[PDB]
Amino acid sequence: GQQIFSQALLNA
Amino acid sequence: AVIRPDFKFEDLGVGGLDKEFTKIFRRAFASRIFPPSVIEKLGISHVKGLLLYGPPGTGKTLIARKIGTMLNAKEPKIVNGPEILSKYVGSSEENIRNLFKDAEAEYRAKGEESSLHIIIFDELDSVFKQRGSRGDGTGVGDNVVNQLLAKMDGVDQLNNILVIGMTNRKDLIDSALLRPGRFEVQVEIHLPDEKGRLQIFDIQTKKMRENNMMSDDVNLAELAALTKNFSGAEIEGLVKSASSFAINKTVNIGKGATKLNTKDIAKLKVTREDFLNALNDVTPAFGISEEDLKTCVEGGMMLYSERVNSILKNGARYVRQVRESDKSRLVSLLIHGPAGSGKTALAAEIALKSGFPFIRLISPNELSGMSESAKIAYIDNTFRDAYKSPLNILVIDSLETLVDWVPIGPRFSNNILQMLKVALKRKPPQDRRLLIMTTTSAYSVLQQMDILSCFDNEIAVPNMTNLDELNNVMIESNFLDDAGRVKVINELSRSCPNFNVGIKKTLTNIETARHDEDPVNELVELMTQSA
Amino acid sequence: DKFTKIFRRAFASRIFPPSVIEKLGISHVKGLLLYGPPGTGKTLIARKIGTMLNAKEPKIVNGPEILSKYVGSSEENIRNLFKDAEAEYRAKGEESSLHIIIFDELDSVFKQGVGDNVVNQLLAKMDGVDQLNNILVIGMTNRKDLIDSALLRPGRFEVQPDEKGRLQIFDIQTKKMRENNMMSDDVNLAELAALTKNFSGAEIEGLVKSASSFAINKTVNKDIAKLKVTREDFLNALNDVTPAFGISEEDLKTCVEGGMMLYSERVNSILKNGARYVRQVRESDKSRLVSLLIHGPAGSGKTALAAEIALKSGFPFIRLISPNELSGMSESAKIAYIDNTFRDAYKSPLNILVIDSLETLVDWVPIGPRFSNNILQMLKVALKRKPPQDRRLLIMTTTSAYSVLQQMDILSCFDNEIAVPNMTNLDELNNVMIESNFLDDAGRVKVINELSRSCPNFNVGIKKTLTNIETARHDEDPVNELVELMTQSA
Ligand SMILES: Nc1ncnc2c1ncn2[C@@H]1O[C@H](COP(=O)(O)OP(=O)(O)OP(=O)(O)O)[C@@H](O)[C@H]1O
Ligand SMILES: Nc1ncnc2c1ncn2[C@@H]1O[C@H](COP(=O)(O)OP(=O)(O)OP(=O)(O)O)[C@@H](O)[C@H]1O
Ligand SMILES: Nc1ncnc2c1ncn2[C@@H]1O[C@H](COP(=O)(O)OP(=O)(O)O)[C@@H](O)[C@H]1O
Repeated sequence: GQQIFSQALLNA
Repeated sequence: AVIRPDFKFEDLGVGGLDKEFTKIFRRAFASRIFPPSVIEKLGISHVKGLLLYGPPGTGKTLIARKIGTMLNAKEPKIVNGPEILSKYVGSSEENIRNLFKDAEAEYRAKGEESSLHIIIFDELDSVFKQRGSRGDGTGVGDNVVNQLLAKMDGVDQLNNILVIGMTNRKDLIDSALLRPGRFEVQVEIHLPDEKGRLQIFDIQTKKMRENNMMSDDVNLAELAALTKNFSGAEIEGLVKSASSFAINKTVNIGKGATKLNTKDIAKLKVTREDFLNALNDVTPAFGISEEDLKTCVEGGMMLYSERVNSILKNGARYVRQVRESDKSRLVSLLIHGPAGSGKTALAAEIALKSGFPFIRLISPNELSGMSESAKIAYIDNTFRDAYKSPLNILVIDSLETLVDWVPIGPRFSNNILQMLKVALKRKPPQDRRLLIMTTTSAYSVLQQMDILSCFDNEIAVPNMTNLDELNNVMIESNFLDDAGRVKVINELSRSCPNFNVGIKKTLTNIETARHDEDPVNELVELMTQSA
Repeated sequence: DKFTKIFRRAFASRIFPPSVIEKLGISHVKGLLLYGPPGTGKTLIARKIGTMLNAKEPKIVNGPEILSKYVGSSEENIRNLFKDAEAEYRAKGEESSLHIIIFDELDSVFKQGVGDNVVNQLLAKMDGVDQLNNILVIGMTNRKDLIDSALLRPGRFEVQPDEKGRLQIFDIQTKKMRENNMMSDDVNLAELAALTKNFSGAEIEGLVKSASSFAINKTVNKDIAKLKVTREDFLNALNDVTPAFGISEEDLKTCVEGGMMLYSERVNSILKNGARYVRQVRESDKSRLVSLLIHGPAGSGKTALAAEIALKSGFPFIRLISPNELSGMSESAKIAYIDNTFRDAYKSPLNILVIDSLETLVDWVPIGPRFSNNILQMLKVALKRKPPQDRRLLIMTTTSAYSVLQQMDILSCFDNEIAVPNMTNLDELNNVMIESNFLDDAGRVKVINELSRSCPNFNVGIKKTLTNIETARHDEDPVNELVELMTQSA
């Protein structure tokens, strides 16, 4: 019974 | 070197915290006072981490701001926590390992001759949270801690760096950084004491007093006495809120137009009533107590007979006994009598007259609406808190109600009863004292439960029976004129000489009679009906 | 030293000629799990094992450092770790030298998905297709419960400072200060060791630094030649550092804080009986369990007497189970605390256990009657269980509701009873009065005369007598208080 979000990094 | 030759700490703003300053100075910069040769001769290493923590608004950021200028230190590097993070990959870890370059360069250049470089991390708990949080996402919130830990532990012999971290919640900080060699010394900053509040009040009103802007009437000692639990920030807020009143007597905001009396501008002056009104506006956020007991005796005393005086004297004897002797570290008392005679008021009066540092009251009003486990936790926490200060008084009100007693079952809660039974007999830690005073109205029920062996002494509170006491309370209440008060008592003498009512019911009847018909036909009717 | 087990049992197969092992098929143990509280030196032992056995140079890797930035690179590192051992075994076979890998803080990464792929790689490489007996993996953790269940199975990890040492490490730390004639002769290192009972090395360094810090303060508000560390600094600095242990031997010393008075001979008789039973347990090899009940009227004094007997015994292990320790817990927690307290008494040749106020542990209230049956049954079962072979116990339990225990039919569980009656003769009151130096001779002579004409039969408990004397000392030292108060408490 859990859920999750997500973030993002750009390119070096 | 490490401290300026011209400094005495009297000029700096921070006041009310002197012991903490001495502790910090002794454990942080003491080792860097002598010439270096001694330290290696003594085999002692330098300290590297310092941690400050306390409730919101206690003065830590002020210390951080002024330490750099006060102690001839290199301009400290200040970085807010959430400013470290960045977008591109690898940017954050670089930003952390870009602050220490100057210290590394100076160390490599000048060996032990290098000066002291200090960097302070505001809002430490922002980024360095627990490194096992989980979440299955971008890991930039973990390599940050690893980078700082690598540059702080595997320092490669960097022994000229001191990091200061200020926070409000130690629990959230990652445990990996709380160990020897990394943030060793931890200093707690708590709320100020009465003398510290006088110091804070003086510091805040210095400039106001200097320019003759404060009226001579104001007395700082009284204000320091009144502000029971105010921290520094709340004291400053009180000062400016009080100044706003004085400002708002020449400039009338809203009403009318802008009418500025250019002559009263030069006579602007604060006074005492402004400060009292400001006390009215601002409120503390800590509170604990010292208000419930005051309101519990709002109706006041009447000394309608000698029994009140005798009971008060006995309470005074017991408080003296607990104050003087060192072998009597625990005393418990029971106050029992008929319902409505007035018991909580008497106990609250004795407790207030005692004047001990710690006082509190447990009553069913506070516990209402909680679940049973919550009630148990609340009682346990209150007792544990009371076990702290050198002298303590605790009042327990209406024991039978705290246990949910109803005589049809009979139903009652056994867990709470057993906890109270065990707790009323627990002596406090070494060199502390306690005085427990519990009141009840169902003496027999306590006898049946067999908890009557945990009380050292018992005090009865018989209700009044002589018409003289009724006359005394009547004259004190100013119900009627002298002729009426005489006439009512003469009529009641023959109407019903035998008398058993109480106290609370008497005042209630007096008020109802005042409202409708102060003549006999109402007050005496009700008084006879009740008895 | 008992260093002997690991050497004899695990590290014995490699001694034999390789062909015998290759032919029979005997398999060498693979995993060794060293566990204990922090600071025990698990890293030290792990390092020493490799050098002592002339094994390959250890590869030291930190637990948290295993976490990798790139996806799949952690698995790449884990698999790369084994390349040297695999190639060396391939080149030779049974002749490969012993390779050791130590993974500090195993539970940090090996919890029940980098931390999952690492386990996948390790388990794939460890067993099955591979029969590499030349690799020994040592796993050290401060918390044993956190280890993954995937690794806790047969065939994987099969095998699972003292006073003098504390003094030696103190000497090691102090060498530099002591040698340079900057230490006062008053400082007794053994005294400090006796003070520091539950401290680890880092704590010792902390105490040393803080103690020096006070000497630093003494100078700073060119006589540097007089900088000397004094014993006062060591005594004062003890308030900064703190341990993370617990002891209950102190609890058995505070219960007798009020002391003994020997107001009557029956006290001496009871003490003699207690010392007889303790000797009987000590000497006889058959009586491996003795149970005693101490019962009497409320307030007569029973916990103090039992605590005195236990402190006079002098056994290695002594403990107390009191209601105060259990307050605030739930039932399933009390039953486990009582079970653990008993299970910890079977690990020493001689043991004494004291149980206080039996009826209060059971939550007895006579209106219902209500009580907790679960705890009662647990105690009833425990009080008859014989300890393991060659170990002995002495259990003393104190109660005040003899009738209630009779009703529950639990009385069959005890072997002998001792009754403690409260004092009733004025001679005992005179003895207590002289012992407590309450009044001069005249007052202590007038009190007896005043009492004898009002209350011939005394029947008052000692606790009440002491508290009444204490409260009467203040109001009116003369008799005119005590005789009234006591008559009120008759
Ligand atoms: N000796 C006294 N002299 C004057 N007023 C008193 C006195 N004792 C109590 N009062 C007042 O009488 C009112 C009733 O007192 P209180 O609330 O303590 O009653 P109680 O007997 O504790 O109540 P309960 O019946 O709910 O248990 C309160 O206004 C209290 O201030
Ligand atoms: N045999 C004794 N001789 C002298 N003093 C004693 C003796 N027994 C008890 N005392 C004194 O009694 C004091 C308190 O008594 P204690 O706590 O043992 O009472 P108790 O009968 O076990 O209590 P409870 O009423 O809770 O069952 C102890 O501090 C000790 O000073
Ligand atoms: N001795 C003092 N203690 C606490 N606050 C003080 C003191 N002297 C002045 N102040 C005022 O209180 C505030 C300090 O609060 P601050 O330390 O910034 O809060 P936080 O603890 O959240 O950082 C400032 O407005 C400062 O002017």
